[PDB]
Formats: sequence, structure tokens, C-alpha cells
Amino acid sequence: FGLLWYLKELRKEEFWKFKELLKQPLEKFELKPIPWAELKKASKEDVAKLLDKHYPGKQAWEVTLNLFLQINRKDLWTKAQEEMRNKLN
Repeated sequence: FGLLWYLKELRKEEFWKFKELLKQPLEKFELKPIPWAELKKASKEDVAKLLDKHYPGKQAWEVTLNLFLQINRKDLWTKAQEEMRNKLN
């Protein structure tokens, strides 16, 4: 779960916002939000698994990166893009 490598960097309040945003309408991608019942006491590892269950493929990364921007972690956005660009070489 390469997603978890970045998710682990969220501090407590940023992670709470991240989970709340996952349950709300995802208007930029017209995807279905994660049903709220599934995020009851979800740890960082659990969220990484839910992202891969619900938004497999590039979708999970698209969602996660967009949420990073909404919770003011553009540092993590930039790091994730850098990894993805390095994979294209």
C-alpha cells in the first residue's frame, strides 16, 4: 500500500478531516463516497485498505492527492507527484 506511506504523515487533526471528506460527496471525480459506517474508528492502515477497495487503480491516488490539497498538506501532494514522475522514466 504505497498510499499508506503518505497517509502516515497526517497528524491527528488532518487525518480526522481526511476521513470526514471521504464520506462527503466527491464532486471533482463523481465517485461514490465511502459509506460512513465503514470508517468507524478507522486507523491509517484501515483507510489505505478502504481506498483500494472502493477506488482501485489510479482513482485512489486521485482522491487521496485531492484531499491532501484540501487539508493543507501540499507537501505530501508534491512528494507523491515526484514518485509518480520517477516511475514514468
